[PDB]
Amino acid sequence: RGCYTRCWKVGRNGRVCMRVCT
Repeated sequence: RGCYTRCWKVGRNGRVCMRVCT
């Protein structure tokens, strides 16, 4: 168990960050 930070470029006007948990 645990969590980690994730990020990636999305669309064509900025990026997005997600917090995956596993």
